[PDB]
Amino acid sequence: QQPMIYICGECHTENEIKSRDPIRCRECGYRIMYKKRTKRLVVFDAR
Amino acid sequence: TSTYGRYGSQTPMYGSG
Amino acid sequence: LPEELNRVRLSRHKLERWCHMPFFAKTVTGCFVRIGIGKPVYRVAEITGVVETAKVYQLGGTRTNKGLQLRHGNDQRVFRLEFVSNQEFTESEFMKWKEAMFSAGMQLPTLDEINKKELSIKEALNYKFNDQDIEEIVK
Amino acid sequence: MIIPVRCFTCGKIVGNKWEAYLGLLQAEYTEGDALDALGLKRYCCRRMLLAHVDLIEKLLNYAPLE
Ligand SMILES: [Zn+2]
Ligand SMILES: [Zn+2]
Repeated sequence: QQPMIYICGECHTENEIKSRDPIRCRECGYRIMYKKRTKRLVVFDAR
Repeated sequence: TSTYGRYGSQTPMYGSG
Repeated sequence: LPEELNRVRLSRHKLERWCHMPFFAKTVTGCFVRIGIGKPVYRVAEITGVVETAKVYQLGGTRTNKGLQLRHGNDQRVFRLEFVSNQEFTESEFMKWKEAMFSAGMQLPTLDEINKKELSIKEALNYKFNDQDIEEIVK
Repeated sequence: MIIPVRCFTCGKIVGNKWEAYLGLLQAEYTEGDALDALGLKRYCCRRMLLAHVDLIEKLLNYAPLE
């Protein structure tokens, strides 16, 4: 049950955007938004 | 993600105000 | 039964996702809420309609000033969406609500009514925002 | 962009001295005096406090939220 959460452009407010939907923020209303960091095991070697 | 209550977040009353 | 009555109970976490969605007076009108009166006693009330209060208050992250015209048998007054509790209808509160309904003369809603009304919230939750409602929401 | 942790050539820790270097330069001391006041003898470790550019500030100006 993952609705593909996004982060707004300028508001930096979380938004739930699903397929076949416009790409806009829940408030104000912009057209730019980025994704959130994956939940995978991001493990680096301090080399 | 329907209702992540886990109780709650201290619900205020009517007469308390 | 109280368990079957809690299916349509609109908790405080679900109401945060329909603060500006149209058709608010259609899907919400019919469900019951455990409004907190205030000490730990609660009273279930019927949702007659929707009102708008002149006081603006913040509820966690979001903030809404809309009211909720409720009624518990006969005693009616304006309430707010911030006093609603997330607890389920207890046996004592269930019996109190049943007694209040019986005293007020309002016929208890039939089981099929709740069965067909609980699907309204479910179908509204997965509603695709393809129409021109985002503009009104942001406004 | 940010002060390194160790001197590339020597290896001595220099990361824990940028703030002290700025403070000494602000109070009254000059560069040629502050460097040996901090304890930097070799000239290889002295470039880290003279050549380093502090660009992390400009980066922090673009705060994501608020
Ligand atoms: Zn927007
Ligand atoms: Zn060196």
